[PDB]
Amino acid sequence: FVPWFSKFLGRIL
Repeated sequence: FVPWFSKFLGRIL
């Protein structure tokens, strides 16, 4: 799976 939505969010937080 590619959850890009959980890969960018760590940096956005």
